[PDB]
Amino acid sequence: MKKYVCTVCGYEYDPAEGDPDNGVKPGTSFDDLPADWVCPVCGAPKSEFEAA
Ligand SMILES: [Zn+2]
Repeated sequence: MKKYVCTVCGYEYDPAEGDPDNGVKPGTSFDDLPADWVCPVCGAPKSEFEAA
């Protein structure tokens, strides 16, 4: 149950509701997220996502 925020745009990701805008299920945590995931804002790796 950890949230993160992009360090490029400044958008926060809510794994609680998932990202259906991309096709991600509402039951997928950040650790569950895919390895080919990218910010829904720009499209950067988790390497750009830190802990809120
Ligand atoms: Zn971003």
